[PDB]
Amino acid sequence: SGFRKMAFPSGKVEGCMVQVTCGTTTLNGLWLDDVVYCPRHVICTSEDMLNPNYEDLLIRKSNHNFLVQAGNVQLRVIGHSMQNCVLKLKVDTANPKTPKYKFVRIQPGQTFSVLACYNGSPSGVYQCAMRPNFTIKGSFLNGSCGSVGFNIDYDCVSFCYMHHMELPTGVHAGTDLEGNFYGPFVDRQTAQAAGTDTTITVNVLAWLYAAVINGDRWFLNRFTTTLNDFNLVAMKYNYEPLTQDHVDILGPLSAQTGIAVLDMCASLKELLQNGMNGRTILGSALLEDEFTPFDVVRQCSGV
Amino acid sequence: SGFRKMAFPSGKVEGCMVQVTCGTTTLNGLWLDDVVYCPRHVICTSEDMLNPNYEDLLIRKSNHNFLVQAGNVQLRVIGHSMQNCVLKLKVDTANPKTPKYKFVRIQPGQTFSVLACYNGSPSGVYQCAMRPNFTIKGSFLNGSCGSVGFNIDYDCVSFCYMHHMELPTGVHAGTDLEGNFYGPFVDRQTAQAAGTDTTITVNVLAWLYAAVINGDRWFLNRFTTTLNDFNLVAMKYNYEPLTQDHVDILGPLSAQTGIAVLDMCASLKELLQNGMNGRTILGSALLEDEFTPFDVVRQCSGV
Ligand SMILES: *C(=O)[C@H](C[C@@H]1CCNC1=O)NC(=O)[C@H](CC1CCCCC1)NC(=O)c1cc2ccccc2[nH]1
Ligand SMILES: *C(=O)[C@H](C[C@@H]1CCNC1=O)NC(=O)[C@H](CC1CCCCC1)NC(=O)c1cc2ccccc2[nH]1
Repeated sequence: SGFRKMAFPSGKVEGCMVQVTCGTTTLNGLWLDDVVYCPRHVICTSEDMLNPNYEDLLIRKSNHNFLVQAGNVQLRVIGHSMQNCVLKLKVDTANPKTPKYKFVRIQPGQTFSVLACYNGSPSGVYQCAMRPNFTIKGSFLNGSCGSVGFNIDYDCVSFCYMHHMELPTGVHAGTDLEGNFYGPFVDRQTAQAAGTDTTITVNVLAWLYAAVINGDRWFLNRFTTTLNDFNLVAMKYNYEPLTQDHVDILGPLSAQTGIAVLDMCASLKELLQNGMNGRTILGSALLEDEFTPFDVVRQCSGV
Repeated sequence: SGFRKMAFPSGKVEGCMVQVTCGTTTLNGLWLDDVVYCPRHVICTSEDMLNPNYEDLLIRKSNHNFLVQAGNVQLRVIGHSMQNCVLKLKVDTANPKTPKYKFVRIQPGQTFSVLACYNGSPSGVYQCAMRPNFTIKGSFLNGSCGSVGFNIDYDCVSFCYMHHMELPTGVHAGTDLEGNFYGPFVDRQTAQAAGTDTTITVNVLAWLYAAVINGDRWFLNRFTTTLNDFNLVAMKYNYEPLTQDHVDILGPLSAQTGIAVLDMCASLKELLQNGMNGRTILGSALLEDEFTPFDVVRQCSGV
């Protein structure tokens, strides 16, 4: 038993990471096949950081300035190209450790593993979620850009996020591996705000089901509620409105435990209005919303 | 910025994991060089689980029953041997992906990464700490035994823990890679208790320093305290007594922030006696004790 924040094994991604340098700037890139992907903001210098014209910055630039290193090994950049907010540096040697992979766009509420890298080398791996405001709550320092988020299905590595910047509130923003940013954000040194910090209700409910699977059941009430009565209260606590589709996703968890979805909703209604009272749930004193229904089932039953 | 539970990259360990089967029982093993290490409890059958005599169980056993599989590949067991509570199955083919590694015994309070595996295949990676009661607070299901905990220093993988069992309170117990258990625990289906759940004060203090490095400073008081006054209060909250050696380990964190150790102690004294008040620190509503001083420095500054 037990339940913890669990990331996917980082081995398949570790061999795909490289250091990219374009003059003074140094960050990380993804070497899949003969291409190295990295944030286009590599080509920006102190002078042109507020409102950069990347087109113009590249019309001055050549694929001779960009330096890539796979370890103390160096690959040869042979042909660059900007795609949205990503750079695609064609290299001479194809990555021998390129895994079965696919690029996918995740939606708000979904979770992914992040491999934090600096200078091309891995620092660590952690579980993350795409917040409703399209930011992610991560741990990234300078030199972290280029680091990737991913999910692993069987043999396929599904790349979904590349780190680009930190917003003023300490949250982080980035793009998918095709160069399109998540949310309204953009790669310029403007002050872009995150918005309201909404809680993912379907995730909280799933983590409550994990609690019950793991023996924690003090929060369970004999009460029940309606979709609507719940949403009328949850909305003042900045909770994501629950829908009929979320109820269905919770279908399997409701039956494995015997606890109806609207029953948990009533139990959550009371934790929100009356609190936790210093009591703990799965070692947490707050309502965790970074577990998807599918994260619960995999950790509580199999690989 | 940010601060999250971060594990070490799992790549170096993933290639060392194998499935071990001895009749009906199936678990995981570690294939380092030409040896495969696994818990000796592999040789136990329903009948002999309460008080097993492993010596006698082996005098009946042969290295022809034990089946190891590296993926859908099968290695050949050529010579077994029991070492403490571990089995050492000599195999014909040496692991080509065997990394620079060393076996080390960690002490209470120190942290390590766990790679949860089932049937030889990785499920996920998470950060753990050796609790004061010599148990670890993990997520392990049936078929998880053999999974390893580790720390990575530069190029060396330091293996420190192999999973063996779950105590009645949901906590987990295991040995080091030489076969010696952590704590008083033993490999038999007896009810062994964990003891008091002590909080690692030096770790909590370190996580408070992380909070201040990351902008959270509401808990900071203008008060100060003495070692002793602190320990006289912390002892009723089942906190590990702080010592002069812990104060020195906190030396670097105290200076990077400007906040003296006994100042944090006073700030912690008030959080323990007066509470958190629903306020959050680094997204947590409880006092986290799974970060060592050295975990703070690495995540907040470099690889
Ligand atoms: C890349 O490695 C870093 C990662 C940051 C550093 C702190 N933690 C992180 O997540 N990214 C940056 O430093 C970007 C680089 C810019 C280059 C020009 C185009 C826009 C991105 N900068 C920011 O993340 C940035 C700029 C800025 C301005 C005002 C408030 C916040 C802010 N953040
Ligand atoms: C191995 O894969 C499992 C891992 C456990 C299953 C639940 N979560 C885990 O961490 N280990 C076991 O099932 C052990 C096997 C025994 C074989 C004979 C020698 C002792 C270990 N059993 C236990 O962990 C066990 C037995 C027991 C009896 C009473 C209370 C708790 C308890 N736990």
